[PDB]
Amino acid sequence: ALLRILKETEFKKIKVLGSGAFGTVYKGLWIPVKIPVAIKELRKANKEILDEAYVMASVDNPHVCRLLGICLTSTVQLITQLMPFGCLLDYVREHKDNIGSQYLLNWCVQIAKGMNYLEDRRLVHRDLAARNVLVKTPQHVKITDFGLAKLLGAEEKVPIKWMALESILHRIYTHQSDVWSYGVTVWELMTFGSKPYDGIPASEISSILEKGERLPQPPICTIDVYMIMVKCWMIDADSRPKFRELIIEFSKMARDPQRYLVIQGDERMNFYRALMDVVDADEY
Ligand SMILES: Nc1ncnc(Nc2ccc3c(cnn3Cc3cccc(F)c3)c2)c1CNN1CCCCC1
Repeated sequence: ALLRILKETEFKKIKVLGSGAFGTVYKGLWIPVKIPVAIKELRKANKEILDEAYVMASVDNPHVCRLLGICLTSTVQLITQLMPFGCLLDYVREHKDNIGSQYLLNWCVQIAKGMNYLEDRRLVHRDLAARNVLVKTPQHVKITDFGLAKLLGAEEKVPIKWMALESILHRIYTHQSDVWSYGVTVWELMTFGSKPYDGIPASEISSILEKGERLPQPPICTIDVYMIMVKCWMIDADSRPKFRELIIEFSKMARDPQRYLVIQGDERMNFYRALMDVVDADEY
């Protein structure tokens, strides 16, 4: 079965990872052999959920997290493979001094590949952000949490600072609005985890965007890279780069990293063991 319906006794929530926007995520073990997993519990009609869930379990790309199972008790619990290194936002914030140009550019490539794959599956993420990119290994990141937004009425009567103008104003979500969010995610990485429009009230975001104001150029960014970001935030959705084009361009830059990102001491660059702690779901 592509989407395994797990019994409430097959898995167990041990520790709390964090409070998401759609529910609380726990760290746990899935005993079909104990498989380390992340379990998200959301805040019958479960057929729509099971249908939307199926899509989440049928994705097969190395840069996209896949849902492994679901438990429909009093609440809905989503089970997926645990990514021991946590989310990319916290990762860059914590290694702000040992992250080189090579790693940053490759993460941009990987995220673009994962998004292009979702685009091929006609799946709009609706909530791409560095917090929703997980680290399998420092050299391997993956996108997660796609689809949840829609499953909970995102485009029905909110991460405003990551949303495309048209999404804010008209609840219009497309692969091109995801490109906008990709632009912001890239900005979060290049600034080592800064908060976008920090201080600025969410209620005023649409206003400044219409005025042509945009997030500032990250210090390590050459104008070559910043331009890509700005293009992702053009009002005309169809004018924004396509994920296919972003893969090609960041891949180009990944071949000569120090030419596009200026990081002092680049050439020379807690630990999730005692943090997270059995066969890896990947091996299983
Ligand atoms: N370290 C991790 N390893 C694995 N998943 C994680 N989160 C996570 C994200 C989305 C999730 C689940 C379970 N269902 N869905 C929905 C879904 C949708 C699409 C594909 C798909 F596969 C899943 C779990 C974390 C994050 N832990 N962070 C650490 C920092 C504080 C906040 C919590």
